This record gives sequence, C-alpha cells and structure tokens, in this order.
Amino acid sequence: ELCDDDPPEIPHATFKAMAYKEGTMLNCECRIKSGSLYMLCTGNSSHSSWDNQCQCTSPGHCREPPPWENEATERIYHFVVGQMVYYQCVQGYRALHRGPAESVCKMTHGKTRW
Amino acid sequence: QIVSTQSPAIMSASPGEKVTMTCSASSSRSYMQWYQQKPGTSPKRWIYDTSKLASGVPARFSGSGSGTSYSLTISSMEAEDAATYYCHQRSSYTFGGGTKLEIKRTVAAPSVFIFPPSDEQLKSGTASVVCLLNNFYPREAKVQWKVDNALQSGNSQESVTEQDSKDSTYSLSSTLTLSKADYEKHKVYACEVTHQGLSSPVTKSFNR
Amino acid sequence: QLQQSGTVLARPGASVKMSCKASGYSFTRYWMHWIKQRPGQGLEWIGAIYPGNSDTSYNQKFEGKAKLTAVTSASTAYMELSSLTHEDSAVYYCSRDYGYYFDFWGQGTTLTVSSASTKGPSVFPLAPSSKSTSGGTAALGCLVKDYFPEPVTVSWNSGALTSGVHTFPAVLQSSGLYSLSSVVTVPSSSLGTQTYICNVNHKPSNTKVDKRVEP
Ligand SMILES: *[C@@H]1O[C@H](CO)[C@@H](O[C@@H]2O[C@H](CO)[C@@H](O[C@@H]3O[C@H](CO)[C@@H](O)[C@H](O)[C@@H]3O)[C@H](O)[C@H]2NC(C)=O)[C@H](O)[C@H]1NC(C)=O
Repeated sequence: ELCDDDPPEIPHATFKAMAYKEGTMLNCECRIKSGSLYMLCTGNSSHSSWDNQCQCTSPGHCREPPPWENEATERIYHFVVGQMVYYQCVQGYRALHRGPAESVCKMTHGKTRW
Repeated sequence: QIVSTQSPAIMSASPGEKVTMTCSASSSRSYMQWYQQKPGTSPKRWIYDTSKLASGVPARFSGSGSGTSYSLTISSMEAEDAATYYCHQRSSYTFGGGTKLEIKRTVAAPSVFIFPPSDEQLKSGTASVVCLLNNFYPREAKVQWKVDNALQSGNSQESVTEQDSKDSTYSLSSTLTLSKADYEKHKVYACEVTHQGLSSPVTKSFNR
Repeated sequence: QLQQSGTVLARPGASVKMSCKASGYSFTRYWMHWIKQRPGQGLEWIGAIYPGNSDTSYNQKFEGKAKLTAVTSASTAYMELSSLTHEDSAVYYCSRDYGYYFDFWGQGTTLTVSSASTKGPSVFPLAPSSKSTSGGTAALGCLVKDYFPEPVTVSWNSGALTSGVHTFPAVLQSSGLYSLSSVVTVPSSSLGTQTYICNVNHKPSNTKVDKRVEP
C-alpha cells in the first residue's frame, strides 16, 4: 500500500508531513557500505519507531527521523496510502484559501494519486 | 555482518502436534521475518516484524522472540504445512539455513528390489546395478554394495524422493556403476539394506 | 509482475547476464533484490539495487562476482555473473522489497555451469524378474543415463499410468552428465496382460525415446 506517486511541486511552496504513517520508507543517500539501505517506520501493537540507522562517507505514526551525517536535498520518501502532507508559504505571500487541506494519498480505482 | 542460524535443519511432525523451530542472531536485532518455500516455487512471505502474520497465513502459525533469539510455532500441525522455513532480517538481508518440516507417521518397511544390468547397456561397455527401496518411513536407511563378499565404496550413488503426497513415505534407489570388465570379473552382486522397519541387515542379491 | 529470463548454460570461466522484467508498478520507486539458491541448500542474498539512481549494495561474498544494473526505460533489472564455477550453478530469484518483506518474486533462473555439452540420454530397461518381486507386487522401470543438462521428463504409457510411479531426482555423475531412474510398482498378475513403456523426453537435445519394459 505504498504511494507510487510523488507529491505535487507547487510554486513558492514547501511540503512536509508532520507525522509519518506506519509503513513509510526513507531511502538513505548522500558511501555507506557495510549495510543499511532505507529506514522503515514500523512497530508492535503498542509502539511505533524507525527500524534502521543510516551512515555515510564519500500515536499510530512515527515522528520525523533526526538528520544524519550527510543527506542532500528534500528527502526522497516512499509514503503509504492515506498519508497527508502540508504546504507552507515561505516569503511568498498568498492566502486567498483560508483553510489549508491538500495532498493526500488515495487508491483511485487501482492507481495511487495525490 | 549479521548471520542467522536455524535449528533444527530437519524435523518431523504428526498431524496435530505442536511444532517449534528456532532462529538465533549473531548480533541483536529488532525484528525477524520468516519465509516459506515448497519445491518448484518461490519463497513466500509468512511472518514479518517477529509476530505479525501475512495475508493468507493460517492462525495456527505464530511468531515469537526478541534480542538474538526468535522462533516460529505451529499450534496444530497440518499436511499443508510441510515446507522449508527460512528466517530473514532486514538489517543486512541474510537468510537462515532453513528448517525443513516434514510429516511424521508410523514406521513402514521398505520393499527391496534389485535389477541386473540390461543386455543393451552391456553392449555400450558399462554396467549399472539398481537397488530400489520402495515406500518406507522414516528416511534414515543404510544401503551397501558387496561383490563376491567384498564391500564396495566410492562407486555408487543414491537418490531419494520427497515425501509422497498420500503415503507420506520415501523411496530410494542405489546404483552400482562399473565397467563391463569389472562386472564380468565377478559373480555375486549383493544389496545390503538397513532400516528401522526391518530386522537389519537384509540382503538382496543375484548371480551374474 | 516479475518475469525473469529462461534457463542458461555456461562453461567454467565464462560470464552470464540474466534479466528480470518488472511490470504493473513504478520500477523507479522500489528496491530490487537478487537471491541465490544452490540445489538442495538454502537461500543466499546476492545484493540489491535502487533503479531510481542505480544505488547498489552487495553481500561481501559476491563483491566481484555479481554486477547489478538496471535500464529504467525497459523496466528491467539485470545481473551479470563473472568467472563462473560449479558453485554458481543454482536458481536465481529477483524480488521486490516492500520494506516489511519481499512481497513479489520471479519464477527464477536456473544457471548450470559445466564443461559438458548438451547430450541426450541413453534409456535402458529395468526388467522385472523374481528378483524385483515383493509378494503381490512387481517393480519395473527405466534407467535414464548420461544426459546434459537438466531436465528430462518421464511418463509411463503416454501418461496413462500414474499410481506407483517414482521418478528419482537426477544425480550429477563424475563424468559431468546426469542420471536418474524412473520406477513403477504393479501387480504381478498384470505383468502378463498389461504392457509397460516409459516415455523419456529431453527437450534441450531434441531427443525422445520410448522404451518398452518387459520380463
Ligand atoms: C514493543 O513493545 C514493548 C512491550 O512493552 C515495548 O516496550 C519496551 O521497549 C524497551 C526497548 O526500547 C525496553 O526497555 C528496556 O527494558 C529493560 C528491562 O526493564 C531495561 O533493562 C533496558 O534498559 C531497556 O530500557 C522494554 O524491554 C520494553 N518493555 C517491556 C514491558 O517489554 C518495546 O519498545 C517495543 N519493541 C521494541 C523492539 O523496543
């Protein structure tokens, strides 16, 4: 139940999820040989946590993982169906839409979309 | 690098018996996965995150463990469960050695047959003597070759079928491979069979 | 979903490239794993690849033996396998990674590595006699000898006979060729009335023989 679609890139906007849903995959990129590819948000009946840790060289949901030694750009997540992110306007001023609610994953008759 | 080890390698269960199989880590782990595999197919997800069953996995199966010691458990054993189970972890992606689970049933004595080399094979210059042990349980059997009361070694190969789908039995062939020269140099060809279901050792033979 | 290339043959020292064509999902967004399984033995992790940026990772045993690549425009993952030995003869699986577990696998690719060349089997009868009788039962069969590669196929009476048939796994001989026996148990009384023919088919060599077995 993973969203095979990337969130829409809106001009003058930054998209971030507050809480990541159980099943989310964050790839670990910067290099990091030994092992450790991505991090899985998963846990038992009572808890939620990110499974692995990532090195580098050259409530029902998980909380955003703390930045590691080398990580570029906005993180390339792999979200799950039903995950919701929020857009924020930084220095670009437009707020004709009062109540902010967009970007959710839905299974539209077989294919995932934002 | 993390390394999984499974115990046992092979185990038998009568229908209804509780079955338990163990997998232990060389270094601490958070979760353990199990996969199932039957001959001629791909491994299939079975248990993930230590205790969580995948879709379609029977309620009889449960998963347990933490730290460096984990286990798969079948509460009541059913025919459908005979398989190999591989433990697996998402830290370094190594697999365990696998536990092969089989059906335990009452002892059955092997029927013992011997076949002399066909006439057609003797033209090509080779002789194969075939000893067949049919429909027995359990798998453990010893077969030996003796030519003119001389114990042979190094020149025979064995083949064993998987557990039959209805009988739950095993069949075994032993083949003595010799040159036409060696074959004619001798007289008596003996197949010597040792099995739980017999008053061992039983000898099936023929004179050339 | 996950379609792998057909059975490969190779000689010691050679290389081989097998494929795994993904379909029905975004090839870019998922890790692709490769897994070895030697005849009889267990599963071995070869490595993984992210086709979005070709970030690969390997098991230490296969650092210089396996090479993992992908062609995004084809939706196909590849694995090249160098300086092949007998210990590379196995079944190779590609599978998609769902984080929790590997959720889809290919049907696998059988690599056989040998210096033997394709050879059809010799089929010898295993004739029933007093030896080869056990009470009410008699046992008869076919010896399928000296063939390469696997598989051979054996049926009895054009597939009419099924009960009592045991066809043993092939054993690799020291000469480099495979061999097996196919065997069936019947009533001793039906040995006079019923006629018994094994049908041995070896597609790799286009050979096929029907052998009649009799007392
Ligand atoms: C899944 O559920 C368990 C069950 O409660 C979660 O609770 C606790 O998890 C922590 C691990 O971060 C464990 O804390 C440890 O406790 C021992 C014994 O008191 C202590 O000596 C250590 O210093 C450590 O802090 C604790 O065992 C465990 N609680 C219970 C009651 O078992 C757990 O977080 C979840 N799973 C995992 C893998 O953490």
